[PDB]
Amino acid sequence: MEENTRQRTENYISAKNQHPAWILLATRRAPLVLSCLKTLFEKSHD
Amino acid sequence: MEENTRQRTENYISAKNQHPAWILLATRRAPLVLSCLKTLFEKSHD
Amino acid sequence: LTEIHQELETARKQQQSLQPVALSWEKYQKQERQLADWLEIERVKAELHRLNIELTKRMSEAKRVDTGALVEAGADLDDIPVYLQRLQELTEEALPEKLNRFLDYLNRSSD
Amino acid sequence: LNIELTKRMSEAKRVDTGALVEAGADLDDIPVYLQRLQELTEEALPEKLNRFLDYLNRSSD
Amino acid sequence: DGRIFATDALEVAITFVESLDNRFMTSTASRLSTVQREIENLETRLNPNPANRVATLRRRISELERELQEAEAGHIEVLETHQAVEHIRDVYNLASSLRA
Amino acid sequence: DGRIFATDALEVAITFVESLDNRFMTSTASRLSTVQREIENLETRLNPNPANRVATLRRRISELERELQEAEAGHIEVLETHQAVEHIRDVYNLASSLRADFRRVEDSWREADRALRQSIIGEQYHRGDIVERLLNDQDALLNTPEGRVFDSFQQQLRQSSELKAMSERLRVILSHPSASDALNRLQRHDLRWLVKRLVDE
Repeated sequence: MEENTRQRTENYISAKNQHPAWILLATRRAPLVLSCLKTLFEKSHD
Repeated sequence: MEENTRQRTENYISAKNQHPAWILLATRRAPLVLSCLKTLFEKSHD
Repeated sequence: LTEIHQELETARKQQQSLQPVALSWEKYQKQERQLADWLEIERVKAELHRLNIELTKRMSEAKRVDTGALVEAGADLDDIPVYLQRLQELTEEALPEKLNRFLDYLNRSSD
Repeated sequence: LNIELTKRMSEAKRVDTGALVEAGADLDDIPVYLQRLQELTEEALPEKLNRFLDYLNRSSD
Repeated sequence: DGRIFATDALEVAITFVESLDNRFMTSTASRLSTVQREIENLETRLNPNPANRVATLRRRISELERELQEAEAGHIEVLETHQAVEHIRDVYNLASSLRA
Repeated sequence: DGRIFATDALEVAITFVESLDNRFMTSTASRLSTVQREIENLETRLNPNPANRVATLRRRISELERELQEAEAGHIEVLETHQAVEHIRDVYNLASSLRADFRRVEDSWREADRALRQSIIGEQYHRGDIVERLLNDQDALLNTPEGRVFDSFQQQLRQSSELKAMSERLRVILSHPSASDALNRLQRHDLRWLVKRLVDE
């Protein structure tokens, strides 16, 4: 059954186009934003 | 000390431009390759 | 990047120097075990003399290019273990890490 | 003592620029080094220091 | 409130980036003993039979008493340098997982 | 060989995508007891004092003894419908991590082969650092970082009794009615044959 291999590709594409994490990673400015956010949230969580 | 905040941004950029994992994710055809590779290696590991 | 490359080059030179010491130490161990099993002898003692001469020359060469860790030890047979350890500690972790670091920064300044 | 000698011999080869490059580091090589030392203590050092002082006086003055 | 709060997506991305570089191993000698013991206790505390639990705790007491009998004679086994390092790393990973 | 093999980089990427969708719990009541329990033995197995291993050990029997006396009276505590589900999920997550770094070990040996050849090629007295490694019959690829952790992992895995111990307990756990509620067919099947695949891997 190839449904698990076609539906799964569909889910991967949907996640890539929709999930904030994958979108942020694929963006060409990802390292800067990620570093800034990580530094900001390392110290405070309120 | 900002070195941990200036050096770290360097590591992320280097990771983004060098690590195969991040490179593959950022590529605009990531879902297709990952889906095929995941399906291929799901069944056999030899 | 040049600083990192100098670090890697020094590590490579240190490992290259160390390896002959390990080889000569293994040969010395073989000869010493042969002599101990024997216990004619004068030839074995002369072979041990030559092997110790080579050992100490290699030790001096290794101390030559060293920039630290081997500074505590000396160019004597009783200091063989520490040198050996260093070799392992290089082939494991100093050389690879350094190398990786270099191959990273090289691509940081160029691409 | 033999070990000691060889080690010092190595140290010599550390600093020589070709004075005894061809020679080895074995006791058979002891005379060679010795000769060099005497030369360094007979003509090399004196005449070369004299040249240095002559240059430092003709120049810089 | 004029303040930015992280979401689970940001935490996932940060986790991926952090695991990008050198990360602690989970396919280790430790975390295998850990899974052994966790499955052990789950099996003991999931059974509805009283008698099976009786047997399980009695066996555990027997082994524990044997171990202490061994200990009294001075038979205490330090794990190792490398083994201790691996156990510390595994414990650190397991604990750090708690705030995910 | 004409075949493509996965690397840790691919495995890392696949892990991120799989965790992208709904992923199992880790900040749970379970896995908090587990960290409680993991810290327990570590200090008991880390203290160099003989007496402390005597002291900390006896009490466990005392606590262990008391519970059974309760058990004999019929005081057996079923966990819950929901609590069992969480424990099953936590157990699945912990076990699944056992195969996480199998790929990483292979990468190290590949690199060690890379570095070893470079030293042989890049060293000007090849005769020396060739015989010293050829006459020997040791590993010659002793990557003591991940690669010796694998050696330790192999020793524990090869031990009999315990491995068959899990396999029976797993199927017992997968047989529980709440297990189907916790996991799904894929996850249940993967967990059931877990020990088999670990040996194959």
